[PDB]
Amino acid sequence: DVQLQESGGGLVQPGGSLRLSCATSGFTLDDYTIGWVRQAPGKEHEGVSCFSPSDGTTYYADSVKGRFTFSRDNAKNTVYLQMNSLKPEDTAVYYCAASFADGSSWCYDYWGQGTQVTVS
Repeated sequence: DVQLQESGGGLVQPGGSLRLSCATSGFTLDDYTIGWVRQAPGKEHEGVSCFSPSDGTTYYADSVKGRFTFSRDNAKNTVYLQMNSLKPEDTAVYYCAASFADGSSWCYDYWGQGTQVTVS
C-alpha cells in the first residue's frame, strides 16, 4: 500500500532555510500526485505544494510561492520541500501527501506521520 515518511523538521531561525524529505514505499511516483500539506494546532490544514504527473505542474499556496520549492528524485522515489525565508507563521507539522493520479483528488488520500517545523 502507499506509505510515506517525512523527515528533516526541527527548530530554525527566523528567515532561515530547511529541506524536508519524503521517502515513499509501495508505488512509482509518476502514478500519483504528491506534495506537502501543513497543519498548525488551532488552524485547519493548508496545502503547500502539489505536483501532477499529467503535465508536470507544481501548484503552490500563495503564502509560500517564491520561498518554498518542491522537487522529486524519481529514481529514489523521494520528494523534497526546500523551504527558504522561513517565517514564524510557517511553524506547523508538515506532511507529505499523495493521491492516485486519476483526476478525482490531489495530494489528499495518503499522508505520512508528519515532521514538525518550528521557526523562532
